[PDB]
Amino acid sequence: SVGIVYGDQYRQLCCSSPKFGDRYALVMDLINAYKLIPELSRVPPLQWDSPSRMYEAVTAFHSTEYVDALKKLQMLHCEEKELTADDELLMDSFSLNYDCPGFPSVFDYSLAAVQGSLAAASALICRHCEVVINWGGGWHHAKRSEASGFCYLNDIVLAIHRLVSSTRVLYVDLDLHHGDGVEEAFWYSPRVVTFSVHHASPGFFPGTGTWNMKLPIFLNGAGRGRFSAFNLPLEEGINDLDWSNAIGPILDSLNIVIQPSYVVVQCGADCLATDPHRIFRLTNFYPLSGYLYAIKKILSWKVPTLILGGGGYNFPDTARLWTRVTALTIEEVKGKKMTISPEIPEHSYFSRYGPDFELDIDYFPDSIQKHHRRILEQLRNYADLNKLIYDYDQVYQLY
Ligand SMILES: O=C(NO)c1ccc(Cl)c(NC(=O)c2cccc3ccsc23)c1
Ligand SMILES: [K+]
Ligand SMILES: [K+]
Ligand SMILES: [Zn+2]
Repeated sequence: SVGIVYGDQYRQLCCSSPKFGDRYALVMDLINAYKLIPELSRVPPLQWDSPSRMYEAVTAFHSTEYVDALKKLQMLHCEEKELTADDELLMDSFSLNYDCPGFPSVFDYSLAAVQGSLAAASALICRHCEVVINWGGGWHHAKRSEASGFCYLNDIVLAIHRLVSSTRVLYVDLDLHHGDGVEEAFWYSPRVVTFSVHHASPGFFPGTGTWNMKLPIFLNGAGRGRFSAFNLPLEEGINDLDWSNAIGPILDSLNIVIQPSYVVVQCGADCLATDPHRIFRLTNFYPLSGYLYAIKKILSWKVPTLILGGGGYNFPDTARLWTRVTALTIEEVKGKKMTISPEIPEHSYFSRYGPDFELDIDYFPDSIQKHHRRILEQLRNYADLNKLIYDYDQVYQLY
């Protein structure tokens, strides 16, 4: 089946942050408004038998001191008094500040995404689901002891750790931003191949995933993980077709050579032409959306796959995209036509889809060849180092 992570408390917690507001509610309520819920298997978020068991799960990646600090941040933001200077310094030492502020539910909110994506991994492992979706997860910037980019706990790393320890995993990051936290976690691990496509330019967050600044070279992993971290930085303005042609052959070659046991896809929606970032020009169009082209290709591999959320700051349009991603997954996996009306159905958040109330977003539409050459050589090097065999010319022909 196709699983999807939701529940009543989970929804309250995913909607409890200042930055992402009620986005999760719009997403799940649009999927429900389109009558997709009866097609899907609800995956309940994971819950633990003790604080010690929760800490054991979370500190598989994060340091205990960082988890302790994130929990203290929540407790302090649940009292009226201001923080002491010592507590400000403590939070500064974990970057729990500026773009990663505290709020009264910051730990419960961050932990919830971990609970969802770990439960999603488990459903794939025990083969209850062939694909699982978690639109409350995808927080790819969080590091072992550092919050970053409004990501406080890295649910993706923790899910991938569960999958690999249950084996090779292919991680695909479609967000506008470089998936640096996941890349870094698995920098020395050849069994987790990471691939991020993103915008990169001077001063643009987080700054990695591109030529490294001697002449600038492309770092790609280290130790036994050399060649195992892949990146495709793109300049602004790219449309559906060109983004699709940019990553299509890379994805297909990665599946052919890696032969992964699991695929984890981060599907951050901030590449949409209508996102307030206004960098890329992707759509949710479905006759083609770069997102739907990528997800359809990945699902055609028939590999157990985790689909996560991530960025996306135009909430109605992020719901518009992820609702189509969800319908496509049902169609590809179950083999069962999904007929979505081009008009937003009436439901609690119908008014947020003004003024036209259509499912299509309100948008009217050499450097990549060099990257493909570089990426082909890296995949060959990765295959060489890891004693994987594959038709070189059949792979080279994909590009
Ligand atoms: O998604 C991220 N990583 O995958 C990510 C990480 C850090 C930041 Cl700073 C942003 N974006 C904004 O904070 C933002 C920028 C431009 C306009 C607007 C409107 C609402 S938020 C926003 C994104
Ligand atoms: K990305
Ligand atoms: K890696
Ligand atoms: Zn992003």
